[PDB]
Amino acid sequence: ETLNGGITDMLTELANFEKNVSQAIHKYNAYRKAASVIAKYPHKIKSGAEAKKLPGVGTKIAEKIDEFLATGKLRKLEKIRQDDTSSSINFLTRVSGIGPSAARKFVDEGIKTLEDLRKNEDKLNHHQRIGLKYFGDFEKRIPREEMLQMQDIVLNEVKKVDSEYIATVCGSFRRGAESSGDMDVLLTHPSFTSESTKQPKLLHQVVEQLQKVHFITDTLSKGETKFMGVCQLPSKNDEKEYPHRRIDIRLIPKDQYYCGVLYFTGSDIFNKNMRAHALEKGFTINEYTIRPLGVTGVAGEPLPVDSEKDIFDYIQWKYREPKDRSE
DNA sequence: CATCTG
DNA sequence: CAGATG
Ligand SMILES: [Mn+2]
Ligand SMILES: [Mn+2]
Ligand code: NA
Ligand code: NA
Repeated sequence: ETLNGGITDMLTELANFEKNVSQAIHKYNAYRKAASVIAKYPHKIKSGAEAKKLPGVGTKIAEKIDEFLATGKLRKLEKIRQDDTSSSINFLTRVSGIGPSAARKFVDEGIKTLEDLRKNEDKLNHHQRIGLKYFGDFEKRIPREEMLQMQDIVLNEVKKVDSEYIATVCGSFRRGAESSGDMDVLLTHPSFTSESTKQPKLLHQVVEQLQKVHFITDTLSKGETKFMGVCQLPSKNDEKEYPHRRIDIRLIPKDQYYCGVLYFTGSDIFNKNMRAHALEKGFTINEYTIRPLGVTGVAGEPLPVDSEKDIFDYIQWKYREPKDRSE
C-alpha cells in the first residue's frame, strides 16, 4: 500500500503507455497484473530477482524494477515523459469522445492541441465536438451545493411528467461526497420491467421535459434506455452562469431498481464486501439482482426486492445508510 | 453494456 | 457489420 508504491506506480505508467500509445494490450496487460501482485506483496521488494519470484513477474519487469531501485529513475519512463507524441495522445484523450484510437489518428495528422482541434472541427463527430466545446466545464468538479439544485430540478420535472416515476441520483453524491464529476440519475417506472416489452417513451418523455425547461443542453447519446447528455443550472440574475455538466439518465425495469441503485451507489469497495458477504450468506448479487445460491456449484432465481432494505435483509446484514457505504 | 459512426 | 467511446 506504500511499501511497493514506486514500483507499482512505475509499472502503472508503463502499463498505461503500452495500451494508449503503442497498441501493446498484451504488454499493457502485463504491467497490470504485475503491479497487482507486487501491490499485494507483503514485504519491501529489495530487488528484481526477488520480485521475479512472483507470478506475473518475468525477466523484463525484473529488469526494470532493478534500474528503478538502483536509481530514482527509469530511462524508458524518462524517454516517454518527454516525447511529444506520447504526450499528445494523453492530452487529446482528455476530450470527451476521444479515445486513444482517435488520439492516434489526429496526432498523426498533426492535431495535437486544443487549437488544432478547433481548426479542424470538421474532423470531429458530435460527441467530440461537444467534448471540445465544454473542455473546461467538463474537467471542473461538481460541488454538492450545485448537485442539490440539480437534483432538485430533475426530480420535480420527472414528477410532473408522471407521478409514477421513480428517480434517484446515485453516485458519490448519494454517499455523502462534497463534490462529484457528473450527475447519474437512475430511473424506473412501475409499468417497466423484466418481461414488460419496452416503453421507450418512458425514457424519452423525461428527456424532453428537461430540455423543455432548458436543463438539458445537448445530447451526447440517446438510446432507448440510456441517455448521455449535458445540463446546466439556469444562470440566475446574469453575472454568474454555471459550468456545463455531464449527465446521464438510465431506465430500469422496476423489478431490478434497488439492485441497480445499490450498485451504482457504490463505493466499489462497499460493493465487493457486500458481494462477498452475500456469497457467504448463500447468495448472489450483481448490477440487477440477488439470487439464492444452490449447492451443486451455483444456481439462480431472482429474489424479490422492493428496496435497498430487502437486499441487506436477504444477506442478513446491517442496513447501511448510504453515507457509511464507503468501504 | 449501450450507443454511434462509417 | 466491427470497432470506438463512455
Ligand atoms: Mn458518477
Ligand atoms: Mn458520466
Ligand atoms: Na476522451
Ligand atoms: Na478481430
